[PDB]
Amino acid sequence: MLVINGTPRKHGRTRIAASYIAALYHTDLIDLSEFVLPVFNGEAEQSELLKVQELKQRVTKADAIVLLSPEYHSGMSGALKNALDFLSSEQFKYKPVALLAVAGGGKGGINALNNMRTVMRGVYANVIPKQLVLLPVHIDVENATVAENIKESIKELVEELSMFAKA
Amino acid sequence: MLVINGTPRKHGRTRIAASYIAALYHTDLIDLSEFVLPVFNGEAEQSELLKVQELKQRVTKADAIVLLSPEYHSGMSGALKNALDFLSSEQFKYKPVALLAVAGGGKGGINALNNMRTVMRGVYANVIPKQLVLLPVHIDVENATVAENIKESIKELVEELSMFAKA
Ligand SMILES: Cc1cc2nc3c(=O)[nH]c(=O)nc-3n(C[C@H](O)[C@H](O)[C@H](O)COP(=O)(O)O)c2cc1C
Ligand SMILES: Cc1cc2nc3c(=O)[nH]c(=O)nc-3n(C[C@H](O)[C@H](O)[C@H](O)COP(=O)(O)O)c2cc1C
Repeated sequence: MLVINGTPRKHGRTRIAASYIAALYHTDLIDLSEFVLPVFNGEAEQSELLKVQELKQRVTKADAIVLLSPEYHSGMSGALKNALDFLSSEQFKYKPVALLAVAGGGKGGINALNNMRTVMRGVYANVIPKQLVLLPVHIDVENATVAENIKESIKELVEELSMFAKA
Repeated sequence: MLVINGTPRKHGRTRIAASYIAALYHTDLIDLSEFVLPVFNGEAEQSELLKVQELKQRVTKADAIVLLSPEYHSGMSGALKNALDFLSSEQFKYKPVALLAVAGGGKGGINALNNMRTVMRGVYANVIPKQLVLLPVHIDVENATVAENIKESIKELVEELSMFAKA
């Protein structure tokens, strides 16, 4: 299983949630706050950058992917969308994918979730029904972890994902 | 009026569409294929960057914005979304905005437009009802211009935008 943190901010909540999942379920982790890619430009030179080549290899190799992203302006991060722009159905086709969005509060998160789902379908990925929105109340920044109130939801998310990866 | 080209590819169709509009209507132009920003990372140092400050001022002073983007995996480009992530409602609130998507295939464009409208709403922009989709048939790459069949469509889009800007 592969977990991708979609927040470019080293101090972002989404990064906390991503780390929690990867550690707990012994999964692979791509952290976009550390995995700095250039802005896609369609030039062939970019397809020979180690990081881009690595992104393709690890996504193709994952039997299942948990896609995390903060909600920036009612959409997924440009950081994550930029990363996906390097990729195609070549890596995502029939790929079991689970969606999680981290919002600033209220009714945020849905737009980002749908954005990710739409884009995942654009590359012919299999996005499981269960999707999750995390709010600031679900994140513990000082202790660098998620709150107890959301741990059950995340487990349900991962379990549905890995179960669908087998099926 | 400000025209923003959302395609990072110097050889992109969207860039040709954006240049046609900017030249014809004597508008300000931001071209993401030449206007390369860093991947947003939420760090204060980035706000000092000249291009970031320029991006904010130019969008702020614009009486109206023509937002173009290619459909990348059923969404706006990562380059465009990344640029928008540097911005907020402070620059976009009540800003008259027209949406134009450039798809590569028959029934493409709708998903990008949804994504764009949703995002523009997220920053409280005033998106006009009329939106437009350009196909490869509407772009003459060889002559670096748009086909005659679409010139009237583009014209009417700009005109509705000006009208909103005046209101
Ligand atoms: C550029 C930017 C745009 C944001 N837009 C939204 C938004 O549209 N809706 C929302 O609920 N929160 C928004 N937020 C707040 C984020 O949800 C908040 O930072 C949250 O912790 C997830 O982002 P993070 O992983 O970077 O921490 C935005 C934050 C930034 C930096
Ligand atoms: C990364 C990437 C993803 C694309 N995905 C789509 C797609 O989702 N739907 C579509 O109609 N065209 C898609 N295309 C084709 C573009 O629409 C085509 O390149 C078009 O000319 C607009 O992009 P451009 O401005 O870079 O030329 C994609 C192109 C790229 C580079």
